[PDB]
Amino acid sequence: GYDRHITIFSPEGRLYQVEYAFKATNQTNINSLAVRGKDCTVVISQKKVPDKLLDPTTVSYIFCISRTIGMVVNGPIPDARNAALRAKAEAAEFRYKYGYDMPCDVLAKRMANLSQIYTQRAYMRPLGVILTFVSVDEELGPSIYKTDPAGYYVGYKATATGPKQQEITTNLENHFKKSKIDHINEESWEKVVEFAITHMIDALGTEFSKNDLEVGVATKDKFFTLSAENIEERLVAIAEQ
Amino acid sequence: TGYDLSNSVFSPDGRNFQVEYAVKAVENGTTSIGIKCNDGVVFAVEKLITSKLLVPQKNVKIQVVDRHIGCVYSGLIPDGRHLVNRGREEAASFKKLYKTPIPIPAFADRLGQYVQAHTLYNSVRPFGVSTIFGGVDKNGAHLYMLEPSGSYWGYKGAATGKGRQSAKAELEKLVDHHPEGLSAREAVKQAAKIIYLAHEDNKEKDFELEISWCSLSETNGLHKFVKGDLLQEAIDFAQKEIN
Amino acid sequence: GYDRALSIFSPDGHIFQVEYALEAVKRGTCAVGVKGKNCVVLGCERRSTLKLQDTRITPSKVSKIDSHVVLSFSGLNADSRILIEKARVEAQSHRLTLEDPVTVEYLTRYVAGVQQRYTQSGGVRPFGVSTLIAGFDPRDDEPKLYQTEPSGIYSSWSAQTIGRNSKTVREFLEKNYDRKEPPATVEECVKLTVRSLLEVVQTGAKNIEITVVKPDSDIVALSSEEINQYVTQIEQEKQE
Amino acid sequence: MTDRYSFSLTTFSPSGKLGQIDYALTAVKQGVTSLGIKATNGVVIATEKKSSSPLAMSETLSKVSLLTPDIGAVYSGMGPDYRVLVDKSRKVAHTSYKRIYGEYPPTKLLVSEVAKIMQEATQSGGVRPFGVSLLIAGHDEFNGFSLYQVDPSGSYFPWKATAIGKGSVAAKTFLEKRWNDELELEDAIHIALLTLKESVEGEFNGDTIELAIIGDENPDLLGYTGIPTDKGPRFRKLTSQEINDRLEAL
Amino acid sequence: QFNPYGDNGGTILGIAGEDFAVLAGDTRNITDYSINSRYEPKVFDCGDNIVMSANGFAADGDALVKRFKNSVKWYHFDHNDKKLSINSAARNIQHLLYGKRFFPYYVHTII
Amino acid sequence: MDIILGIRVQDSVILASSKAVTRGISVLKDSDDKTRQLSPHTLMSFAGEAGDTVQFAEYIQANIQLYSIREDYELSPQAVSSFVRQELAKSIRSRRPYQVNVLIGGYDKKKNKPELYQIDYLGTKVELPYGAHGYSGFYTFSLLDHHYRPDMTTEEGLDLLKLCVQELEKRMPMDFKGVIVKIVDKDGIRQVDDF
Amino acid sequence: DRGVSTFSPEGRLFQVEYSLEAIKLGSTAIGIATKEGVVLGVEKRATSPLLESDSIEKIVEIDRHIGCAMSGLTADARSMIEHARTAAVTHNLYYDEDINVESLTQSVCDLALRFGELMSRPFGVALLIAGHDADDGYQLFHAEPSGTFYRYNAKAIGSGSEGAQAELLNEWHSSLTLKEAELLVLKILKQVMEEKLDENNAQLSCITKQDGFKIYDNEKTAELIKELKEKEAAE
Amino acid sequence: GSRRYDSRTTIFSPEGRLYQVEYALESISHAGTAIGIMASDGIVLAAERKVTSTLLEQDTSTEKLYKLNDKIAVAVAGLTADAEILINTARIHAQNYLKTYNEDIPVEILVRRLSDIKQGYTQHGGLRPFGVSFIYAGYDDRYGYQLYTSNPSGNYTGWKAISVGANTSAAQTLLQMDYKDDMKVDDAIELALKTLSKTTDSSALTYDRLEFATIRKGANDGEVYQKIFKPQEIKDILVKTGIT
Amino acid sequence: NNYDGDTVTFSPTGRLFQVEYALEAIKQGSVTVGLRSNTHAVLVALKRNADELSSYQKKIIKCDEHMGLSLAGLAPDARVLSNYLRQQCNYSSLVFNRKLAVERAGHLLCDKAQKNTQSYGGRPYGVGLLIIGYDKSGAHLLEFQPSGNVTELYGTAIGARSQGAKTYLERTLDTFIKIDGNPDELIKAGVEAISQSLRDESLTVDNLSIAIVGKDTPFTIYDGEAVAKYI
Ligand SMILES: [Cl-]
Repeated sequence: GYDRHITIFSPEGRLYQVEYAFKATNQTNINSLAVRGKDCTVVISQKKVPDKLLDPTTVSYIFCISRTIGMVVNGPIPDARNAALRAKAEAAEFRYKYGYDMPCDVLAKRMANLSQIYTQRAYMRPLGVILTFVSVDEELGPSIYKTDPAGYYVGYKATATGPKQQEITTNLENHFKKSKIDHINEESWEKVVEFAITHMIDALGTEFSKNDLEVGVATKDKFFTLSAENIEERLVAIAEQ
Repeated sequence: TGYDLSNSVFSPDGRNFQVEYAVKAVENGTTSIGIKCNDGVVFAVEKLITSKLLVPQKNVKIQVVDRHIGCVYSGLIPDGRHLVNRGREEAASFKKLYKTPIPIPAFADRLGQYVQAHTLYNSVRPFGVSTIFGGVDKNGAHLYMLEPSGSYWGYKGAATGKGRQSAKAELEKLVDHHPEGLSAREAVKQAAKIIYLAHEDNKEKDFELEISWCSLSETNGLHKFVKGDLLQEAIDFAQKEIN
Repeated sequence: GYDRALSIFSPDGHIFQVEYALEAVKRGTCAVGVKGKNCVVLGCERRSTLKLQDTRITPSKVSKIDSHVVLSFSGLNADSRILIEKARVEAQSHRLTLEDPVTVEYLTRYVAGVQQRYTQSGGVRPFGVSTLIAGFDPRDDEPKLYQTEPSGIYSSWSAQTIGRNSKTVREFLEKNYDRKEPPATVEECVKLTVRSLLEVVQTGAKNIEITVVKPDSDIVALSSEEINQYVTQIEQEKQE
Repeated sequence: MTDRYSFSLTTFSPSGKLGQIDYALTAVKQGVTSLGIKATNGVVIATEKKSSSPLAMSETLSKVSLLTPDIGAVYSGMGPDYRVLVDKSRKVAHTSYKRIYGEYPPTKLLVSEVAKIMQEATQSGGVRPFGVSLLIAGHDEFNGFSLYQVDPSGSYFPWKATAIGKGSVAAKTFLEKRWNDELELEDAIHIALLTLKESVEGEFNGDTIELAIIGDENPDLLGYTGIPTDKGPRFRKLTSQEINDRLEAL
Repeated sequence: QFNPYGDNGGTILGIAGEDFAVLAGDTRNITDYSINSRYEPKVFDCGDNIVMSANGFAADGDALVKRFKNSVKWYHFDHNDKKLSINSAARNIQHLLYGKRFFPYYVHTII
Repeated sequence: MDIILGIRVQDSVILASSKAVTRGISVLKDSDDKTRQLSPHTLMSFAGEAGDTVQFAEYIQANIQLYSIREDYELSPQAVSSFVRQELAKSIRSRRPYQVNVLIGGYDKKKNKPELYQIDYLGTKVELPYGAHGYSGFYTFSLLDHHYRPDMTTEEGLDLLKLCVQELEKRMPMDFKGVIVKIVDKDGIRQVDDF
Repeated sequence: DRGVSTFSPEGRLFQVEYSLEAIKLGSTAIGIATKEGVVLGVEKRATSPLLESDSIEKIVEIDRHIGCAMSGLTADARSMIEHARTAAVTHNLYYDEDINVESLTQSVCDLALRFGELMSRPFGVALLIAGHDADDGYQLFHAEPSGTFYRYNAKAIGSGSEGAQAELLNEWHSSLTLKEAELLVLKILKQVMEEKLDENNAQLSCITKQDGFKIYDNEKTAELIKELKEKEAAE
Repeated sequence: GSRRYDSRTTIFSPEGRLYQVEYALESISHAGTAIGIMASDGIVLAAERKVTSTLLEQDTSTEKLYKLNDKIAVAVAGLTADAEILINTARIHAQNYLKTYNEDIPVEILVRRLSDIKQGYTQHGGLRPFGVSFIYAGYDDRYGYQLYTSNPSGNYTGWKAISVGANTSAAQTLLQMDYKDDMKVDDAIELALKTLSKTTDSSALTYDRLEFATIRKGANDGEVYQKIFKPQEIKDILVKTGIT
Repeated sequence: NNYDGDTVTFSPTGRLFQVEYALEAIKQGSVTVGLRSNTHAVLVALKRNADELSSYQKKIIKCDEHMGLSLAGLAPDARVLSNYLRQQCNYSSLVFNRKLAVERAGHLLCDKAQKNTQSYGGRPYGVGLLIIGYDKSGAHLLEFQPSGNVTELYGTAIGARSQGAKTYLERTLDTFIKIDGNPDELIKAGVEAISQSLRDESLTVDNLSIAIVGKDTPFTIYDGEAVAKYI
């Protein structure tokens, strides 16, 4: 059964290598979440540093692709960094060729096309990663676009990824049923981050210290990650309410 | 099955068994360590003396990249040399285009992407080495450890090879007992002790100690080998601790 | 580029792809070559499971490589066209640089070399073809008949046959061909060639092709009636 | 390194089947239903928007795509494969036709180019076939309106009306009863919506249905005025509101 | 426009006897009207009892001698330390020179 | 090289080509045959740059002979002329073009008609009742405009040709050492030995 | 299947070892080196009586001072001979001298391992290269598809090799004349050949400093065959 | 490496057959039947469409019969996509010849080159062969009217009458029975349709499941005309011979 | 077993079987010994024949005036690697006017062998080499294995029954290292070393092969009657 080793069709029209790349996605055992505000897009991800000998500042699955675009990865770090370097290069080339910053959705499509090629071409394996791209697009506003090893991609009102993704997904669904809107009706990004952490706490059922989380924020004209003390400041605000 | 016969093939778990098999080659190799200190890094390695006929001090294993980065590795020694040769090419082209010597995090990703590339195709074999490396740049000291999968992180202390667990335990004590920081000269002494302690896991053949270091104050930010009086002083410190 | 080594040695020291190419030759229609005192005759079998054929336009079994040399074959028909084309090109190239047409030995050596190259080149299979190459060297009246095969070996023959049931017609030729006295005339040579094919063919109707090559670029193909006269004559002498 | 797969991954089996093509067609069968109907004064193509998550914005994912101003495409099967085929199809319309003749290709020839691309994925080295069937609707001056289906093998056929994917067998039978050669475009849209309701299970509205037409020229969608010969695209994507209007008088 | 050739002057002379041969050359090296060196040798022992000088443009002269010396070295490696005869050296040098027929070594060579 | 002429009459094409090969101030040869038989009923004469001429002629000859063997059939003069034209048309935009002018005289056996084609090194083809390359045309064209008739015999064509050679031998600056004359008709190609 | 350049667990290349089996199936070739010259002889082995034996060419000239005999898949030898001839002539062009026999052999052996995934498989033919040069005198080399070559005083290759080699072990001494070597090749060929040895199914050749490489006529070999039969009956 | 997944498309069986070529011919034997009949004054091409649907657009359709140039056409049996690759190559080859020699390409030359391309895919490159068999119908001034066939092996042969695709065995026997040399085009039209009608796997032969074409000298004086039949013209010719 | 089809495949315990099989070809090869003092470095090699009619396969190859090696295993692979060393030594001389350090020679061989162990299609080299030389840091002896591993030693031996000589040299270490300014005695020690690897056969005149390089001695090889002194 060599149809399970390379990306050719099985008798039932399936690509097993693509399906097994999806299972590599959860190898890190980390859950990520993304939501949109009025002015911003917030992405949060768990940060697990098991080894005491590790330098915790170098352990990260959130990447600054361009000034405006951020990307969080669910999957092993080697493939994650491979995807990040390619995205950075593509975004840079786009700006040089076409004279404006690459939109989040266009980068998502491009990376999705690259992933599609690996599902069709035999010599290249799929990357075992799911890429969530976030920005505040100058035309479309707050944006979340997500890519997988099948080459699929779509925009999101909000999204979650990881082993316990379904619990987070329904938690978010139930909120948007209640609020009756496509986003978090909030002025500052600080409170949108607080919303994101609050609803992750409810869905996962765990408490977080400052070193258990990782936060990326996209505003108009810049995407940035938060420090431990920025997150701690955010955790204190949630606790005092 | 047969999923483990070819590199770059995902198993039903989502694993690349060929990379995990390369890790077994690394675990079979001699012990090597890295200690991050106040203003730099220290590297040390175990050299098994197979025979009396080996010339002492003349089979050097630690390798320099550029003038500010040191690299040591465990596993298939030739594979490590191939990786360092690439590292030297990467560092040269960086300095060529950008003038400044390659930063350690930048250098770390160059090796990482290269090793990761050797997990993408069935026409190549994964690297049979884990590489501990680092140095001093504009932002201070950095220590890294890179594995066959292409995975790397920054480290306060790092260890790999046959005596990695013994060395890791000893490294964790130093991190706990010295929260403010360890000095360069202290880290050299500690490196000797840890290699001697990690040698208990490879104690048939006796061994030869080899240490190197990069420090902003002690070596002026450049990679140097520890030799002569400073080496013998570090050996004596280690000898006193095992007894 | 496709690189795979398809022709390789096996534990017993055989190259199976070359040997399987010989099986394709064994499947092909029978071809025979007989050289006389002043001529060479090439006879060829044509299978009769194909009626409604158009013999005007259907590719002939014997091909002119130059005006003085001919090539017949047994095996894969499509494969033979490639060899014939290359041979025809080399024939014109030789005339261009040496200012003299090819010798039959040289043309044979070239065709055999091509066949050999396809036995140790990556990405290619051997030619499923054995050839009979006959003619006369420039300004020479000594008849020449050569044989090649997929492996690339070639040699000269007083008379030879290839293709299906070739071992039967070779048996016939081995006792009916005298080295001390080859067929003295054209008629004698054609008759011996037709006789040898009649051991294997079936009917002497539109199943046998005969091509006679004489010195100084004198090549002609016999028609049905002309061949049928040999068939009629041989059968009447047989009833004895 | 380098692509060592220079050999075919689709080959003939002893029975004469081309396995990978058959398996690609199986993937198309699993895919969501899409259809096309040809009227006297237009063509309609439609499909269901299967949402992956309710948090996902299904507007950002377009299953019906413009190829040229007068040609549109829809599919059944693997979405990513379709997306890259649309990219390649749009480009080939320019490189192999518009940059040569200064006008857009007729439907049949653009279809022919897409078919070629899909045939090569069936024979070339180190690749699998595309896991999609396309329905391409279009108009051109000398052939009028036309509708084509393209399969993973690279084969294409012209249709009066047809359906592909999940419930194509039932949908084709439904279309045989309703189709005549006197259908007006509005009648064809009505029949398209009726046919699609049978295969759709959940919500059936303008947000879950994607539908486009090839009809009259749209000067308002051209973006400029002043050139009399340029009269606008015949391809138009029906809005969510426009679909719901027709679902009341259903 | 850049001119890749120059003239370094000097002169050389070879005479053969019955059981010996001499190859002489002055040690002066010049460009235009200036002296570069009063002692810059251009007659070299190339091994196997062959002496060589390539006079004219010194850069080409040095390159040629360098290549021939190297040719002698590889002749030993490839032919079981066989002595390179003077006639064989001569033919070898012809191919070194003609190899740059369309961008010549600007020298007159004597061995 | 230098002088090549061609005349098409009722039943044949006649080609006349100068015998001299001159290099510098020396006539190296006075019996040079500036022609190649491309096929049994097709003949090509040539003139131009030294080396190029024979190299081109023989290259064309090889290709037509290759075609004849492959198809067991003779290409028409029109078909051969078009092949030659295209080869020259390619050549003119090459790194080093063939500087060769040719005349192609042939008898079409299917039409039972003689045909003469004039092709220059640029790949400029024309079918003509009479043709010339180089400075020859400056004398012969006007001469033939006057004396040529379309219904002439081969013998009349040879006399018409003698008139051209006589004029060239009178008014041309260079000694071209006479001409070799060849006739192309239904029976193939033959050389006139006494001219 | 498996790689073409794969090692066996015993440290040998599969394909090279398999090509050696092909050579064992080949017709016999014998060479003997003396101080008066080197003799090369081969078994022709016609597959059928209708085949004109004189067209069987298993002894071949490389240069005036170097000859060659073959055994195995003889079609494979054509490009080896072509390379050898070019190497010999090219060296004469570059150095105005005869190329050493050992250097020629080394050049041919460089082709041997140039196979893999270069040609698709090793050569299936072994060569006996015999010649003379001023430095090392008369020489005989055995060139294999492994890329290895040994100098020999005498050597047999092909189907009857191991039996013929044992015979050469006893018969060879350092004072053999050329005539003695000629008879010895005929004698040993007649012993290992299937069909009865005569001038039509066997061929002799030699290389001498004075006359160079020469293939003998069928008339000349026939007399040596007659001289051989008479001498064996004479005691 | 990638050796593991190589099918080795261009190798011999132990019996000396080419696996992939044999399997391609097996594929072709399930395709719709196509017949070619050569008469003294023209050629007929007749082909059966593969099981049609009533909603298929019949008039603006082309599946079996393709025009290569003004004097040559082909009937297809096998994968249509594969056939179009080869047809475009053949169309280009015809124009190359016309550009080079200023004469329309002789039929055999075009057939040989297309067949040589097929041969190449069986000997080198490691790719699957083209799953296509052609019937070539054409005219030139050397041999006049000619019928050829080629198959995935790259082997081609000339015919007076021939069938490819499904039920060739039964079709060939029927053609061999009723064919004679002095036959006219209109008789050949009738023979072609009668043969398909008896060999068809369908219930009854109708206009919508057929493609038809003739190559006559039935233009005005010494020139050849290609007639690709329209739906209504096939309907009429089917009535005229009394099949429907 | 299932993991020895090519060099690009690791076994479940992290072994490269094709490299190990290449290592096995060296063990079948004839014994060769290397040893050095502070002034000289010596190679001694036992040559092997096909039979009594054949020559003895040459084991020692010169790379430069100051460097050379001995071989054990596939001889054609030694020819490829020695040729590469000749070029590298030569590149160092032409470009930098610098004699190639014996240590760099080892690093270059390591990296060349390594590339053949990580790519599809290729194969490992099937030969082991003992490289001796005298450079700016005195006498050197290196051991090359086709795995890529190169090792600097006072003395060593590779090939069949090399363990006997390797043990002897391990005992004699203190003696032979101080044989300075005396070539004949250093060779005698090497000839006595290789004698510990002999079985049923003894060292004859066309069997023994010796090479030496040192302070005032270019790399030279001794064969035939020139080694009769040491028997
Ligand atoms: Cl893209």
